[PDB]
Amino acid sequence: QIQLVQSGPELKKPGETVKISCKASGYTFTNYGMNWVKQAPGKGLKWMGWINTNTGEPTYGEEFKGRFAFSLETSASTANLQINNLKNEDTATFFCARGEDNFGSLSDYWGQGTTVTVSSAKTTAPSVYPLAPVCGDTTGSSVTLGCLVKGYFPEPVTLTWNSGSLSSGVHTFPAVLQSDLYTLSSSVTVTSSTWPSQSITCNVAHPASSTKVDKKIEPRG
Amino acid sequence: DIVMTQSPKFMSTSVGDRVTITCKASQDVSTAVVWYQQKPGQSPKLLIYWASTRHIGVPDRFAGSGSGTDYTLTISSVQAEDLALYYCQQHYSPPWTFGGGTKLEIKRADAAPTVSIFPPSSEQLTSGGASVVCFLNNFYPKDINVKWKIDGSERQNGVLNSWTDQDSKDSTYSMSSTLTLTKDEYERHNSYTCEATHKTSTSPIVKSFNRNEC
Repeated sequence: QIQLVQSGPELKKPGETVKISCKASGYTFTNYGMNWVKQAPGKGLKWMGWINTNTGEPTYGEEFKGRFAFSLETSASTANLQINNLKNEDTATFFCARGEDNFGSLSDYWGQGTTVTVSSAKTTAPSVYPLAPVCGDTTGSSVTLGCLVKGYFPEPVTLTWNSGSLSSGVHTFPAVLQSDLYTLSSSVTVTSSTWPSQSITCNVAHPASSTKVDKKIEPRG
Repeated sequence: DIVMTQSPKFMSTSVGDRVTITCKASQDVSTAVVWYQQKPGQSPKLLIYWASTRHIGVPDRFAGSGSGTDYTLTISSVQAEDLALYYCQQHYSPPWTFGGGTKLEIKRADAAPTVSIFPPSSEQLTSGGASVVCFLNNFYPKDINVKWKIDGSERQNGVLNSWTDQDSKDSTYSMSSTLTLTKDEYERHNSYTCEATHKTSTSPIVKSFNRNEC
């Protein structure tokens, strides 16, 4: 029924501009205006303003009057956020939310979020390494094995074990940034009957750098 | 403006009991409080508005109450999948102000860590780098201290640790600790250890390696 689907996440060096789209589905655009909310990494949720999708008038929160500009491709049921002269402390996630009423006191139905990472760092493609055990039966007849996806910018990265056919007993850890780039890993635990016998592969796509890697975890023991 | 204040910020209850989050406003907000729930790694969902009116399809176990400046959200039969950040928000005058959130942790019973250490990948070594990886999976409580020791010495430089937020299926945690080294420092040494100290024991859970056949 109602889907607000947002653009994908961008990287932009300080000073640039970004236009984040919010494409609305399921309701009549015109009778429900749009709330733009900023959930900053640590800080929590903040109302950025509301746009009257009927007249087109925006309200900005005082914190947001200035570099921020709401607009709408009415015609296509899109609302957009534009942040000009990007400041480094604008990295965060922005949600368009539908406002139930006049002014948007209620956000029923929120979009997925578009995350911006303001950064002068250059995009780096990752290094994916098959981390196969020097055994030590990791729990009764279970072998744990892993994937270290090192040195990329920016995040996200999509790590699936064997096309996502392996879902049980995966742990993919959050990436961490060491100065300029990211390190991410994921363990998968299979039974001794499933490996080295069956082929476990760690498939890594870094779409910012157009990387898609498939590392077979070779037995190497 | 009206300033919404949430405290505590972290809360724990086991499966099946009640927990009650407190939220408070700076002036009479006249029962205009909304509660969103934001499941880890998802968008907020509207739970309750006008302090008690549950939205379309949020189960009766979630119940809002409150008056004047004091509001509170209660969940009964806490589900494992109820782990999330709860935000309260005033909706009486613009700007709409949100409280800072409160994290619900589900108070599981203790589980010992499945520790696993990993030699440098060979291809990594070709790149001139050596990273020893160590997984400590499905432990509970959150608190675990991991120390590396190379050839006996507490290695404390070059480590990146990462954590899983609590699982929505079995309420445990998981952590990585990656000790990255130079090929040459790796080949200058020989015993590499991931020692973990966690409530489940007296004795440090120890995993060590040096490549040997299985």
